[PDB]
Amino acid sequence: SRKFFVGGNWKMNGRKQSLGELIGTLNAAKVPADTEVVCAPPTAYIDFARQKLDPKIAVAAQNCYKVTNGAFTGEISPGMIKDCGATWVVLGHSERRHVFGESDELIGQKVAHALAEGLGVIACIGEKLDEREAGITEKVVFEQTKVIADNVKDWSKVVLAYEPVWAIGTGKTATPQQAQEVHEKLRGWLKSNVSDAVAQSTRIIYGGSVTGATCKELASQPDVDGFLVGGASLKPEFVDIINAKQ
Amino acid sequence: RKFFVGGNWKMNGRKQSLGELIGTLNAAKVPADTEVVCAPPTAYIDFARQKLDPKIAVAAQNCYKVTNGAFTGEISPGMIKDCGATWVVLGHSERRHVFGESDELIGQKVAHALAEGLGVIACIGEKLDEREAGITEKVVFEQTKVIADNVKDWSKVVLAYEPVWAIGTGKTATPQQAQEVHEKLRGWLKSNVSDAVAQSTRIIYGGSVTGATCKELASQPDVDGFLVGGASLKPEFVDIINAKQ
Repeated sequence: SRKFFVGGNWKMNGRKQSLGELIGTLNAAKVPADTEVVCAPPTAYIDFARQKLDPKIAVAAQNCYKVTNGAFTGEISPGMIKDCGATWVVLGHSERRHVFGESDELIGQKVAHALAEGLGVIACIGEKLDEREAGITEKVVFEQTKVIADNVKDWSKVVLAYEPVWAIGTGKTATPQQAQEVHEKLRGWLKSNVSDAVAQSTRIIYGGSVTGATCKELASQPDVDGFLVGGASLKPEFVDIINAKQ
Repeated sequence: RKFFVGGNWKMNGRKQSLGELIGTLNAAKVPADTEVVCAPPTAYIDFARQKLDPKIAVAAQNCYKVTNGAFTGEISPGMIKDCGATWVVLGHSERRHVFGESDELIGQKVAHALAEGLGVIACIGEKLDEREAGITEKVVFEQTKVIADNVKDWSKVVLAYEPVWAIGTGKTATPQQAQEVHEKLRGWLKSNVSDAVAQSTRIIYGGSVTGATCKELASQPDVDGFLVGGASLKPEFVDIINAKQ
């Protein structure tokens, strides 16, 4: 009875006008009473988006730092995110890990701090192509999930997101079968290393390529509890994805 | 060279405290000969620009090097301008040292911000080990070199010297020591752009600036203003604004 969860990661896109249009479209959409929807704007627009979005849709920050205030030019804290009316933060996103070199240790510390501060956390994991081709998928994602888990003391406030980085912009593609395969392994990890209750209740969402044409087959997979949508989150197609269980 | 006072709020404040600070700043009579800029946390650029009197400019504390893209957690110069900010701080010691931002990356950010019509406060400075090893000039020159390459119009760029060697290290910079580096920096420039540019480029001091020290620092020949840290969050900022009065 895990509630379907659909997150929209806008990444580094949009301005007040275009994001205004996006928000208008989302406000007009009728969201199924069974679905939790979250939008993650660029950091400059967290406040803007929260003011314009219907309260039915939650706002997430795309990143944060690991202390409440300090000499960290260019960063923001969970306290600031909460203060802007946002209730989630995305942490450990593949782009943070692999373009900006954020370490597993750092990600763990951010998870610990965000949760301590009462923010919800969408914690991202996933293996690169070199890791997939080496058949080291499980090893990588388990190592990443372990660090997240060691820094969580209330799982009701976290959602795990699997990003098949190996498929995104490298050459390969992910099928609903291999998505389900990883999700099933992840939930088994939670059962084995955390608890039965945490395994049953924790939403594990898919963060690979998701289109209106592929979201139904993906959402019907037993251990896929929703999506963290990239590019399609900027377009009307996002609404189709919200209705993947319909 | 118009006196330039920037306040770097760093990762501090919330709507309530920042609203009160803005109230105090709005009430301040800003000197006609002083250009004042505040750099709020990224989440608050929009908020700050809305609340601040137009007499004070707003800066982002960082940006990335393309207009839009798959860069979760970043913002572009286009977004910064869209929020009404007119400057970005680039190459801050905290970005360089805590977040491992390379000189190359900083240079590309400078080029992009300038191309997109933003002004840039470009930060440089040596650490204690480099100072002690006698490599102040090598370090600061390499950093400035990578910046200059990405500037083909100095009109919209301010250089900020941060004595990183004096931050929590047990050493402090004297006004004389500040003046000494500012002179060397300008000398690196004057030879390398024009007499008009090294003569026109503002080099601001990013070390410890307070009400007690700002007057003496502002009086140094090659010191064109400040990039203020902690005092920027306090009424003390107004005394620093008043440094040349």
